[PDB]
Amino acid sequence: VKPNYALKFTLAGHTKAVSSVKFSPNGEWLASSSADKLIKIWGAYDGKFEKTISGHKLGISDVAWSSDSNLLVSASDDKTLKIWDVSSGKCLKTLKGHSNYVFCCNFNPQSNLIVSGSFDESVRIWDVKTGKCLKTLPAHSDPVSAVHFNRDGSLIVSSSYDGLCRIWDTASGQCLKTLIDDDNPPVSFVKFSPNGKYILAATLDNTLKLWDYSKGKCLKTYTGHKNEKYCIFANFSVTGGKWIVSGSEDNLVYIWNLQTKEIVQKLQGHTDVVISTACHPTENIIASAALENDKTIKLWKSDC
Amino acid sequence: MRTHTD
Repeated sequence: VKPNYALKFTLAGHTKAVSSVKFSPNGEWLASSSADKLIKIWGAYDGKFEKTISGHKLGISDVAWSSDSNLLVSASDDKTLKIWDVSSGKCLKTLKGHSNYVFCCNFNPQSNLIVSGSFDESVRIWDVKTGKCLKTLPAHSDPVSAVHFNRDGSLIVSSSYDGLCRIWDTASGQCLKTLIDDDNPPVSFVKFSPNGKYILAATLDNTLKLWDYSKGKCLKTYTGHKNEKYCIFANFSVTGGKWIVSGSEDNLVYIWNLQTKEIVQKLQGHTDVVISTACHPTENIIASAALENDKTIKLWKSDC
Repeated sequence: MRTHTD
């Protein structure tokens, strides 16, 4: 069984490289962040440009939706995160306290907290309602590439250029587990599986790995793509067949069979590094986004 | 920036 993703829309409008695309949980929007300091909102199904959200003073590396699809948080090189009301476009809060670029962000399922990772090598946990920093974790000894809550909000997984993935107890901020791989390649991305049992981790040696983190055991590895230079997002695609999806530095979208690790599709058409992919929560739809020589977002649709 | 590699 293999998917058949085909290009359906190309979304242009960002004026520098795109950094991140995410589908709203209610399925109807795509948000995109860019080095052009902007967030844009698009219709998930027809690619209709909806709006631009502005106010960060420098570029944005990541953006994330609240559970109810009403808010976004963005992480910027201006050392802040910003919480936005999606419908109004207004900045509700500015989260200050990181001392360097903010690289990554996520809401917990409750969407009462935001977690962020920074070039300042820390992970911060923030109160959505007040915008105040609740915890600062000395999580790593190099820039933090990714942060993600598990399914119940009780855990955070972080990844860093120091080569480590760490699992943190959200409520206490204390480290529950460190995963080290073999030869400590920088870990450029990490996120829990939907069922909360695994973490999917990208390392800058052209490798994705599926780990059982309680056991500290690698269960699957995925290769064949080029990932040595950028922190490229990776996804569990669960709407049809169970795939692993990732951008690649060869301008392609790679899709792997989660179980057999075989490449099942390569999506051609971006003309620069595919820095970000996202999988639609209910339809077999992939959003992909590329760097400076492309600066567009592409939406692909499959029957499975 | 995520869009830069150094």
